[PDB]
Amino acid sequence: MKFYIDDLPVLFPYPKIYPEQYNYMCDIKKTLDVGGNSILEMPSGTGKTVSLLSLTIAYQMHYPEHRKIIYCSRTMSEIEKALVELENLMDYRTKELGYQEDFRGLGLTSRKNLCLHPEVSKERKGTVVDEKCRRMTNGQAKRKLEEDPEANVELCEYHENLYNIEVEDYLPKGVFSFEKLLKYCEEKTLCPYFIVRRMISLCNIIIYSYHYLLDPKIAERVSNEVSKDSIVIFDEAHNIDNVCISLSLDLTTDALRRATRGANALDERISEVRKVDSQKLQDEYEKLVQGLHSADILTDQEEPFVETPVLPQDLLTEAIPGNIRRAEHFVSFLKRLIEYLKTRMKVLHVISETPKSFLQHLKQLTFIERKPLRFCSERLSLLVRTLEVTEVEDFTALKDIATFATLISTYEEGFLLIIEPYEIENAAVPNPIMRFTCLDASIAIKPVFERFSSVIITSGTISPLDMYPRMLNFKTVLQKSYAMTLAKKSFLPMIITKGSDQVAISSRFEIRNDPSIVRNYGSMLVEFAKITPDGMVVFFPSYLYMESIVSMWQTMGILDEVWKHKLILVETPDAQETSLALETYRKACSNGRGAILLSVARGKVSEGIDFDHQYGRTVLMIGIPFQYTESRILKARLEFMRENYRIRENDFLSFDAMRHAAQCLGRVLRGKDDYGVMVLADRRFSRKRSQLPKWIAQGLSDADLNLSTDMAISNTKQFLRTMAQPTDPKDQEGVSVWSYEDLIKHQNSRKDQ
Amino acid sequence: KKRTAKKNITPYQRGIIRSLILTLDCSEAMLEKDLRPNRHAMIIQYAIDFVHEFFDQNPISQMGIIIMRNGLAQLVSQVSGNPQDHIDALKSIRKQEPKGNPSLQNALEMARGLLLPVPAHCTREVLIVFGSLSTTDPGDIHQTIDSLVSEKIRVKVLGLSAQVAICKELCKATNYGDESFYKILLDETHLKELFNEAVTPLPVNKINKGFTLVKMGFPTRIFEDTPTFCSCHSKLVYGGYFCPNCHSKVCSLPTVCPCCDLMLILSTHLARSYHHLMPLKTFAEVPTTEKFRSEDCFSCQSRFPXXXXXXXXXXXXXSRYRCEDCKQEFCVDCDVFIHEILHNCPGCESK
Ligand code: SF4
Ligand SMILES: [Zn+2]
Ligand SMILES: [Zn+2]
Ligand SMILES: [Zn+2]
Repeated sequence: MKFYIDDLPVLFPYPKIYPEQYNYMCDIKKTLDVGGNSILEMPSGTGKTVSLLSLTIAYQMHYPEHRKIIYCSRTMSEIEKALVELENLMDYRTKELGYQEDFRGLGLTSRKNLCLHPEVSKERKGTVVDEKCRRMTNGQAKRKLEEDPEANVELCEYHENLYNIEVEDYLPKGVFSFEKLLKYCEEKTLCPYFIVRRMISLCNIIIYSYHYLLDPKIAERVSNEVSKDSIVIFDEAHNIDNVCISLSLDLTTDALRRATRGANALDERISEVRKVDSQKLQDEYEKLVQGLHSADILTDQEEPFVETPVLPQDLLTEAIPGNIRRAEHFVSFLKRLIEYLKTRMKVLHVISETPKSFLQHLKQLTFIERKPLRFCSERLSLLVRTLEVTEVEDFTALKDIATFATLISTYEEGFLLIIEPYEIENAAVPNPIMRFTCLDASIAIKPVFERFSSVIITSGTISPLDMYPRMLNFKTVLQKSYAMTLAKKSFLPMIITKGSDQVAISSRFEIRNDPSIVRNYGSMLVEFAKITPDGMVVFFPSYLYMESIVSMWQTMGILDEVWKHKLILVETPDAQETSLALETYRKACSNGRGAILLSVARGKVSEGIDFDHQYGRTVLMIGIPFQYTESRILKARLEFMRENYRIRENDFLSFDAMRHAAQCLGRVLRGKDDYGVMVLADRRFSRKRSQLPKWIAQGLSDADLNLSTDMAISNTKQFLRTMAQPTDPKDQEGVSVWSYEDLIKHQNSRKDQ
Repeated sequence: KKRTAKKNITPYQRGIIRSLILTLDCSEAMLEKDLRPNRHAMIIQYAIDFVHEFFDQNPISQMGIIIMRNGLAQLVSQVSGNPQDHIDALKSIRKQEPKGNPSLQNALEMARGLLLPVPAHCTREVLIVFGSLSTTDPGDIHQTIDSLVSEKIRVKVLGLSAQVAICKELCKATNYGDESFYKILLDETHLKELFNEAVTPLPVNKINKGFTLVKMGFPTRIFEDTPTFCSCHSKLVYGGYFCPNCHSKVCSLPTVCPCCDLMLILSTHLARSYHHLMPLKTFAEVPTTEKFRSEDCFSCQSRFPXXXXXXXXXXXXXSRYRCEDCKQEFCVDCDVFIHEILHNCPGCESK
């Protein structure tokens, strides 16, 4: 389609169109012009992305001013989800209106995904992937490649030939999704990790993890071309908060100890080289004694060893690290650091330290100064940069210290260090956690937020729209909750507060077996497992908590019976096994015989994956999720959060569980073709009807309150049967599917007011 | 006040010479009590009627039975022409009870071989009455489905109170994408016609091969009941038909030639179709005031068709569902009936 929003042709690629999408686009364009933040509840059961991209692409190509687009995603899954999406929209744009587009946009994800050279592609850990892909094309290693080309130099070899041809202009015109990108770059032998890294400078739409927009050590290279004032899209950013908490930092003393020797390994390295080649190190001192050395304290084409844990290369200063200008001075105080840390390591009990409170306390037990403390990282960065070491795993820990040092040098009074003497789960053992953490998400949010007023945020499960403006203090404009329009059932929600014995079922009671509930839960599950066709998942408040249920159920005769009907797949903590298991679960659902999956709402499964009709027909939320299984980490954070913002733990608590509860459910529907059954299994959900995302609660009927299993099973029994009918009125869909180019013309001409 | 199959649009082509293999799930799933003795009994019950109902409209179409127990494909009745043999094979099973899961994969493949022998013209076609909510497939399926298509095997299933994607896929794929065949009942009464609608042929928008001449002949009755003998059952058949070519006796039937291998029907079997060939546009209801035709049914002869001004009764329903092409009126039940039993539009017949 190609219609108007009172100013713009809308090159809509899907002939059929949904009224909300226009109701959607109508509002965002309004917000698009007059700058704002102004999040939007958008039920992703429709195509929200098309509704987004439709407005955006023209708005970029219709108005002349903003030639760039910023679309930030929760994960590569979202990336690849959107990547194909635009591409076809973009492809539809060439098909229907010739070619006047000259638009290219792509997304950076990592090295590990994008390291195309098979060597580290075999290797697992991204830091090691970072380490060797650095060592592939590293300022020393590329100098090892150029100045002293030797067998010690291995590389992707692409970044050379990429540099040979790529870095003058882009590959021709494609928005090359990984599907297109991974192949296309392989043929011409590219590790596109650098293709995008150079292409940072080009694309007019970008997509990457919020980290790449928020993680300052990766969200550092922000350029005006890539940023200056263009449009910002935060998709499925309901969980943005926890991402900002990025500035997380806990201290594995065991790794820390290895750092000590790594520090000594550094200590030996600097001493041994200062024996051998100290002049350039003195020249580096002369590269230091000049001042900040902005020439190579900041500009390093393939060199930079330590990232910028500080904000995107801003929160620093210029006065030299005084004495530490001498690395031997510098090396020494680093030992003061770790030992201080090592000294602080073995506190008998848990101790929480505010930075400033700790600040002079550092000077107390060892007279160190904060001004050098920030300088460590760059001072470290050049230090290792000068000495082309063979490994970083030791030095990862090292830079983390500097990273810690920088961080603790950096911020205050919104952040805090706490050391539990151990992990109390297996308490009375030595494993103290010198945890220093972020507390306010907004602080890390502020900078990018400070930049551009074309900031837009939307999840399928934002609820309520207040906490985020509350928590982040940020200045929205409009926050409209989108009632999904349905001329039909199209899905089913349910609430099981009590079982057949009307016994309230819960999880807040304990992580344990009140044998009534779980024995009741075996029934609940199994009867559902019987009734539905293939495709069904359940969620649990916590992994080991789930473990209890399974183990006891395994003991009981419950499991085998469901084993008769469906196939069972658990969730694992490791991603590998999971990742394998999932596709199978897909295969069983896709194949005939029924299956079933179990996982945890806080789990990675709930965060990235999606569930269509066959893949998902019924879901189950065993219990109401919670986290005070864990420690003051939240509470201590709550302190600042509660003491500043008029929020109680419950405020955070009751919403955030829901923030994760429905977070699962949004995956259940992909297209308005799909449908499903959405049950809730906890007594407290009854009190919780009033925190849902609007379209959910609208889809939620009253009579479904505190259902037992018996009353529940009937409705699904029908709903399944009913929905399975080719319920195709094909006439009332005019209102709900907006007769194409006509009713949107018609009804919105009638909706002209 | 109307729900009409608007246009009788094959419009020119439907699949007459059929070869339908009926397959029934026989599993403990069939032993659930949504239906009175079970689904299974009503199934076999509703299956029985089907056979005549089938053979009535299809006196020219072979048919056979399959049950699905213990995750096994288990033919019960060789595909053949007599109804009774088929018909009796049910009752036998009807008393016996199902055991073990349904293995759909077993089902089709047993059919796939089973439907091989039939000639090209014979519509190679299968119908499924699934009862379970899942399957137990010994081998692949997505590959197996395709093999069917390679054999041009249409399929159609009668879903139980649910929908399962694979069969939903199966029908869709096997009916060249264009799908309507995944019907799953919501009410038992629906199942009644669900069989009945399966009776008729089934093209929609077809691809056209070389539909050839069908050789066949016609036999003739005999007289001497005493001279009994046979040539297909080798019994002493009191006296019956004779091949026009093989010129041998045969037990009375529309059977094939057990002597020189050709199809031998009378003609009525052909005639039995043609209403399937060119059916009739529905008789249309009349305006609440404009009819003004005779105060007596045309087809039938019922004085009413209105109410002669009865406030909210005469204006309630112009009981004058009437034909277009002949433009002559017709009674209520008549149009209900002339569209039902004998088609042969009387008004359109006589002009
Ligand atoms: S050079 Fe390119 S392909 Fe090789 S490891 Fe580095 S990013 Fe990956
Ligand atoms: Zn005989
Ligand atoms: Zn003969
Ligand atoms: Zn007529």
